[PDB]
Amino acid sequence: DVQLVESGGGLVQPGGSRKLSCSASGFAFSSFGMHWVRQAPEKGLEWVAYISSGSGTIYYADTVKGRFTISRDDPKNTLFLQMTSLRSEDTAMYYCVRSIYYYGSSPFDFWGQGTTLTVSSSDIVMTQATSSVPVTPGESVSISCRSSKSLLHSNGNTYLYWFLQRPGQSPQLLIYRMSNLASGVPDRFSGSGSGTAFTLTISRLEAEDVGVYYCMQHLEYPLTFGAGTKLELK
Amino acid sequence: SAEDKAAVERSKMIDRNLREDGEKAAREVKLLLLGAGESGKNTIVKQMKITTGIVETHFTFKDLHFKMFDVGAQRSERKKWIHCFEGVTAIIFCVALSDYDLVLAEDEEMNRMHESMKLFDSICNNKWFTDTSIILFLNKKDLFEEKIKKSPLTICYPEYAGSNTYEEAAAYIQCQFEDLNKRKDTKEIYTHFTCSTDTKNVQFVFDAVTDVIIKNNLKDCGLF
Amino acid sequence: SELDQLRQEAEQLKNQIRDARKACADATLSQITNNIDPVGRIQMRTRRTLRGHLAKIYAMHWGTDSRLLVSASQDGKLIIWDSYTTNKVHAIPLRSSWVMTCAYAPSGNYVACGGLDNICSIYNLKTREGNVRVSRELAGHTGYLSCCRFLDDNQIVTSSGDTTCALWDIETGQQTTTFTGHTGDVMSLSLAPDTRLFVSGACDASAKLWDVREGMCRQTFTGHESDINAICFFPNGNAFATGSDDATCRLFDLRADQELMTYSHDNIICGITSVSFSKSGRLLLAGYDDFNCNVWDALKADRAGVLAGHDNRVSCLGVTDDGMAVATGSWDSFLKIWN
Amino acid sequence: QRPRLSHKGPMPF
Amino acid sequence: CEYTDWKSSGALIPAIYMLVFLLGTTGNGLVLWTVFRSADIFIASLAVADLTFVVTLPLWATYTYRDYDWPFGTFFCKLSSYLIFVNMYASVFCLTGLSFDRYLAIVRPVANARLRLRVSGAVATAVLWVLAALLAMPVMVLRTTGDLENTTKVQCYMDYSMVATVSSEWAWEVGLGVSSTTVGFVVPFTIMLTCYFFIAQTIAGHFRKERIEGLRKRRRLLSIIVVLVVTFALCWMPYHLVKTLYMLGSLLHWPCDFDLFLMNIFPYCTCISYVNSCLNPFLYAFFDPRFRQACT
Amino acid sequence: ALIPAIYMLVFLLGTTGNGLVLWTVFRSSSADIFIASLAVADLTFVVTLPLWATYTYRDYDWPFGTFFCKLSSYLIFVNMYASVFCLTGLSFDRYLAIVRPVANARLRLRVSGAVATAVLWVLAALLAMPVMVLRTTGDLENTTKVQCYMDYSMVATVSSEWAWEVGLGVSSTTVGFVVPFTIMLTCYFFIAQTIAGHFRKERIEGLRKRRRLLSIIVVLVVTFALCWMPYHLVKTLYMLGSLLHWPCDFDLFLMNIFPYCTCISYVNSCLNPFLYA
Amino acid sequence: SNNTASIAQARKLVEQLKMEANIDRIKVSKAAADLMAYCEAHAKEDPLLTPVPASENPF
Repeated sequence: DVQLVESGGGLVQPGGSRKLSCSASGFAFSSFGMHWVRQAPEKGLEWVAYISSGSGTIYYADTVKGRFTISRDDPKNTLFLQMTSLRSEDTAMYYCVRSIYYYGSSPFDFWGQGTTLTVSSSDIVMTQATSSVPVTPGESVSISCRSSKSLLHSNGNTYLYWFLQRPGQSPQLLIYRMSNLASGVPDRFSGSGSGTAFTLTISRLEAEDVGVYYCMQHLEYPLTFGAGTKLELK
Repeated sequence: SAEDKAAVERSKMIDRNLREDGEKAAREVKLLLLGAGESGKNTIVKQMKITTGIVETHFTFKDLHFKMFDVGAQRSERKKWIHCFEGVTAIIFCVALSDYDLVLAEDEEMNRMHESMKLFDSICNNKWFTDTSIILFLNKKDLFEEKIKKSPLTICYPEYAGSNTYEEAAAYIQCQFEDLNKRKDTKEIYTHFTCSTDTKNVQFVFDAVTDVIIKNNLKDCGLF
Repeated sequence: SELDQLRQEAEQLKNQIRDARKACADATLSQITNNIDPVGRIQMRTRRTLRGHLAKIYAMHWGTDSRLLVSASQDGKLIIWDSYTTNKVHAIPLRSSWVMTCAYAPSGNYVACGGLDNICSIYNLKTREGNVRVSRELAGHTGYLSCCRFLDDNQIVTSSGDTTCALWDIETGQQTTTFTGHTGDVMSLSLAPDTRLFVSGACDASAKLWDVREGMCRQTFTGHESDINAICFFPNGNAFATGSDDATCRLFDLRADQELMTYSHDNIICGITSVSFSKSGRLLLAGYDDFNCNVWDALKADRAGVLAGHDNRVSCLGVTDDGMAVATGSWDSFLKIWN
Repeated sequence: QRPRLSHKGPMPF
Repeated sequence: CEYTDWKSSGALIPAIYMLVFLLGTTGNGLVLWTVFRSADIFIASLAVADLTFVVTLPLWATYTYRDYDWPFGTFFCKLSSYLIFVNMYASVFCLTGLSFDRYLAIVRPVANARLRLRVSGAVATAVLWVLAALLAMPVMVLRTTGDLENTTKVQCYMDYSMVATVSSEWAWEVGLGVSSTTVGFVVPFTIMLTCYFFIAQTIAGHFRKERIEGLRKRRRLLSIIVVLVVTFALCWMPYHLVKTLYMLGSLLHWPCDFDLFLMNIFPYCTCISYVNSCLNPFLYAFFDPRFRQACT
Repeated sequence: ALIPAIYMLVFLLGTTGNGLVLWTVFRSSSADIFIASLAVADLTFVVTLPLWATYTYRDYDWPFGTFFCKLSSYLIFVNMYASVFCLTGLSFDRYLAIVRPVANARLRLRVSGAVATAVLWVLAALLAMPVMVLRTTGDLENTTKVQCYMDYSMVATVSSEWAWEVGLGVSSTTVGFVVPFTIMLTCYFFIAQTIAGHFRKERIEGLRKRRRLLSIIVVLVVTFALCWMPYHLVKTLYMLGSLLHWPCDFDLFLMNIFPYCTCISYVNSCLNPFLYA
Repeated sequence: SNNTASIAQARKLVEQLKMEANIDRIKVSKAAADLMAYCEAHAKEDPLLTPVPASENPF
């Protein structure tokens, strides 16, 4: 399958080094590009690093540009996240995802289970002013997202990525271009955003729809997230 | 865009993959099998190995890989797919000599030799094979030389066919085969009387392929 | 015996058929549109060139989106081309290195592959596993496959060298309809715009109309000389272009089942390898085996334009649904996407 | 006998 | 004993320098222009090498005709000497590489296919040009100008004491000539000899056909191999051998008549080497039937 | 030593560009041949520019010999000659295309681009034949520097030598700058006349394809004027002040400004590839 | 047998060609009239016929 068994973490002291070698069940792991996305318990999702297919291009967050180094093992189908230095702010929930890229591609489709790092206690701004709001089912709830730079490129596509994850689970991809639905999602979900304004309409609210929502931008390599908006069924 | 650069990287990976695969195909030695009759072609193809229209027989012998193509079971127009085999390095033609006094056993008007010469010169002067050598295999030579003493080769064609001796009969059939080609300056055939010695047929195929490759290099180089 | 008199009855009914032919045929497409809208010269430009393939290229088909492109060559490759940005999408390894047909599913998720193995192989482009994996291995033809046009999402019709144009189904790999009747091997296949009919091109030099299902010959279309190498269909109407070795890309009507006129030229002595109608069917783009491609006025013949420049024989030609481009998959291992 | 061959022609050897 | 006058030479050798100038420039343009319109990369490199080996000759023609005046520049002495030396080295090494590729392809069908692939046309040409530049840079750095016999007119001479031992410039010039021999004639012609012998015996073994076409093949190919080897020999043996012979002349002290003959003969063997470089396109690259048909 | 620096500045800039344009234009199969010819004329300049850089380095000193500076002066004249007639010929093509695009084809049919460049180049060589033959090296005023100055008094007696000098200078300035700049200025006057007629496409953005070729040649000709007009004008003012009595204080300015004007005039030899690219 | 196969072929030929006879044929002039009518109706949006905006073309 594409089950990404995260392996590593632990109660590591600051400044240490840990191996986060998530395993891939086998989906041409060489073909798929890998990401690393962190999430502190009291914060939202945050992108960490990215390697393309066959260790082509490697990108790191400016916060972890030299502290973290990531590498892959295509024959074994694993990606190795090394932490040269560790800090209190590195305490986060590390989910690694799969992302292939072509015309019909659907990047960030599957996010791994993730592993806890209990260490210690200029770009596009994804505001996502929506917060945790109690909503009864059946309502056409809408989650608004905004960006500083217009996501529309010369290709005619806006790199908006909507995500959903119930508290304690791993996100799934809902819409990957503000307009095209992913797999495993009903037709109710739809971004229908503008060049700089973004939304997400849910015609029939459900317990599965109960959960925080995050919008992503992919125009630039440093990826930005909003603050989750749990849609509690109350 | 970031996704655009990632797509370009994926295309670069695809390009290098197809490049290495095409390089692999270059070292491949691809031969084509034309059995005029389903009598000795099976025996000789078994010798060189040890309802699709084409069967791909692949094997190796002394570090040279041969990809044999069997088109005996086509049952369709030849010229519609014959241009697909323009780039073959060699053509392995298989024909038995144990065919006279049967006269196709179904038609009774033309011999297996007559049909075989029709097929052979059609291949030889064919436009798509204007420079491809032919590996000529004479199958069932043992039975031919066994029965040639009791019945001379004068039966297959009324023209004088030499004496009853197997040597004269083989010389006449070999000449009647080679003279059909009209481009002996560019293509030359490799006559061989196929026998029960399987390995010797494979090494004869190796000598033929080495010959065609070395003159290919001859014209490829500054000379020729 | 009696076969002689039965064939005499067949000859007399054929004579009645030709009497109806001549009675209904009083004018020609030229006799109607003598000098209507002279196209002139619309010689387009080699906008893009794709050079992934490294061998003899035989087939290519545009997608429904009018952007993605598929092509099959002698090497076991079925690369999906992104024409707009000249990118590689999916290089598909192919068991049969002797493919002469490939088609893109209108849904945009499947590609068929025929060739010399008598097998129409279908691959799943959109895979949750991430790699193009073969979905079906349709077989049953006693001859080489020549065309594999996707009739619908699951049902697929195909043409083989066994003189039969079978109809298949991805959902259950069984033979829905044989569509027998052809005397020579069938070379090409073009679906109707509504896909309730389709025509076939054979080596007997006679196009033949069939139903989508439960059908035999509705209309017989003779008049050619050598053999129907390729065939097309009008974008919307009762017409289809017929390419042949005899250098005539003539077309026949369906509601009148008559010959209209021949796209014959004095200089051209070679054959027609591929034909795909232009948008609205005003033009007639024709492939040629003289390393050249030219387009004709579909209602006035003549030289509407010249698309030449390919090194080797033009093997496949396809026109986008949007009509904004024309791809020429000649035997030389490049795909030049003309305007 | 004195000429070191580096004259006349181009080559100095 | 000197006696270096030979009146008849004074107007003939510059004239020979002039008529080998036209054929070399025009002949190389003919082959080069067709390449613009593997072994072919070597053909282009060799044509370029011989062309720019010949172009800078009339500067020396003036030098010879006007009695060692040398007006055609001051550091153009260095420029012309460098171009001619590096391009003679490049021509020799191009012959080496082209015969080497031919040897691979002919004697081993696919056994040396990997060797052919690694040699290629770009990598081998690049490395041979780099070696030629490395072997001809001293010509640039030491080709001094002016002071004909340290007086009178301007001469393009060599100061071997600048970078080598000051006491013995003769030793350095001996060593430079010995290296030039053993690197541009001795070993490369060995490569031609062995590779071409292997090619010829490959013909003798595989091309053993008693047909009329077969005997024609034997005659034509065997003749072309022997002619290539023989022309490189006939055009580089006298020139290099006479350098070596006069070098022993500075040492062994042959009777005057011998060194008189060497002095009266050196310009002529230089001329024959240059003219064979000029005709090398026709005999080697333009000899190719297909390339010649393309030219035609 | 700014003038030697200006000479050598152009050599590095021009050689990298002009060769790139010439190869790029050659691989890119009327207008194409002329821009290549304008390119190929310019590499004939940078090949001799480092020599001229040493010429004016110490004091007009060139020891490389009589023949070498004969050929280099032939080149230094023929490049800017062939440049002005190349500009003029493709300007013919272009303006006639602007006024009558149909009638542009027959001019190309009447005179093909390749044959036009051929006659242009032979004419430039013929007109530079005198500037070739005269310049012979010598020690002017018994100077160690060896300069091949304009040696007029060969062709004519010493008494008429100055008359021949002024005649050659005026005629060369005319047939190099005045005559061809004037004919292309009339070409652009015609172009403006039809541009005035065609106000619909007068917009720069609304006529990009046609305008750019016109814009490329506008930026070419404005640069050519801004560089050669100084040198040409000062060279004219030289014999103007010699025959007709302008004050000497004026004349001394040209003697100080001609090396700066001549070197700036040679800058265009490097600008053309930059403008084309 | 071969005779039975020939009989079956004759049967299929006669019935197929009678079906061909049953086909109603409309006038060729009307067919070509519909042809040109469709062509003039859909001639505008054809880039091959009339060069569409030279900026909207992705190629």
